[PDB]
Amino acid sequence: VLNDILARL
Amino acid sequence: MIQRTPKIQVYSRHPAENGKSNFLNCYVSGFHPSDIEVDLLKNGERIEKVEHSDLSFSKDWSFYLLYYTEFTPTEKDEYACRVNHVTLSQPKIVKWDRDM
Amino acid sequence: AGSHSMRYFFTSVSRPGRGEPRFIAVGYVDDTQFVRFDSDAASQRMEPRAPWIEQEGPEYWDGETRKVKAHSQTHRVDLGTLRGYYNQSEAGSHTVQRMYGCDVGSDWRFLRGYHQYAYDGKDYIALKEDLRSWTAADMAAQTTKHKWEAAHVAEQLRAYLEGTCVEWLRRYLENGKETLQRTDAPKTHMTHHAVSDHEATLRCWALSFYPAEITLTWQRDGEDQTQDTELVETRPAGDGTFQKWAAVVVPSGQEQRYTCHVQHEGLPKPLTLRWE
Repeated sequence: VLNDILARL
Repeated sequence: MIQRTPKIQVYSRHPAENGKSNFLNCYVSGFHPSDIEVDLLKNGERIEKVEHSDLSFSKDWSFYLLYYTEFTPTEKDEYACRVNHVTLSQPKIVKWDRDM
Repeated sequence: AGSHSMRYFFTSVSRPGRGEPRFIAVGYVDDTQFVRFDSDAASQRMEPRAPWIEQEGPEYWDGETRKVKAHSQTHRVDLGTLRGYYNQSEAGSHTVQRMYGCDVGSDWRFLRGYHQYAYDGKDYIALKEDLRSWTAADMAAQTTKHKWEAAHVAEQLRAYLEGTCVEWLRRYLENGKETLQRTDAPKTHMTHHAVSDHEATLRCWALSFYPAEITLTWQRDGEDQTQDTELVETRPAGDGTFQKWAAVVVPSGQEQRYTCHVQHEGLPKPLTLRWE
C-alpha cells in the first residue's frame, strides 16, 4: 500500500 | 532542465523463427524528458496495434518504456523501431536483427 | 524468499498549454509490477497488474485510489511551487519524480527504507539512510528541508517505511508466493556470428530470468576479458521476465579459449558456457 502523508515542498 | 538521449534496443520476446508468431519489442531507456515518439515499422510503414508499458525510471531518474506488438518473422519482411525525442535532430530508425 | 522490496514510482509532467499534469504511478514488489494509475486512463482508479493483488477487497482499492489521487495533487502543487522557487516561466513543461519503498532481508525483517524526489531529472531532496534527516541538492531544496524538519515529515515516513510498508510487503509475498517467491534461473545458450572469414562474434544469452539482477562475464583462458566485449542493458521480455546478452569477437578457430559466466539468484552455482 501507498503511504498517506505526502507533505508539500 | 536536463536532456538525455534515448538508448534503443529492438528485439523479439522469444527466439525468432520464420513463420512462427512472436512479439516485437522496442525498449527505449536512458532518456529525459519523458515525452517521446516510438513507432514499430513493418517494411517502413507504421504498425497500428502497438501497446506500451507504464512509464517508470532508473536510478539516475532517466525514463524507460517498452513498446510491443505481435508479429511473425519472415525471410523478406523488415521490421524496425523509429524513435524521435527532443534530443534527436531527426528520427532514429533501428532495424530488428534477430541475432541481437 | 530471499531479500525483497516494495517500491512505488511516481511521475508528473506539467502541460502548460492546457489542463492538469500527466500523472503516472506504478507499484512493484521486487521486479514485478502489481498496481498502476494513469491520469489519462478511463477508470481513474488504482488498477491491478498481478493476479495475486486482485483478491484484495473493495476497501483496499478505494483506499489506494484515494491515496494515489492525493499523490497526484501533491505533485501538481509541487510543480507550481518549484516553478516559483526556480523563477521559471509558466510556458515550459517540467517534471517531478518520486520513488519510495522498503527492503527486507531473508528473515523478512526491515533492512532499509528510502524516499527520493527529483525535479527536471535531477536530485532535489531525499531522505537519508537514518530515516531522520534530509539531503537537499540545492538551495531551493534547502528551503523544503527546513519546512519538512519543522513539520515532522521524516517521522511519518519512517513509521510508514518501517511499519506499514514492511507489513504489507510480507502480506503480498505470501499471497503471491507462487510467483513472487519463485526464482526463474536464466535459460542460457551461445550463438556464433562470423564477422569475416577468420573472426567471429560469440554471443552469450540469458533469457527468461527473474529477478532482473544478473552478471554475465567473459573469460579467456581463465582470466577476465573486457577487450572487444559488448554487454547490453538488461531488458524486459514483456512477460515479466528479463533478457541480457554479452558478446566477444574472437579469431575463428579459437572459440574454445572463451567462456561465458552467468551469476543469478536462481542459480545455486554460477553457470559456465563454452561454444560447441
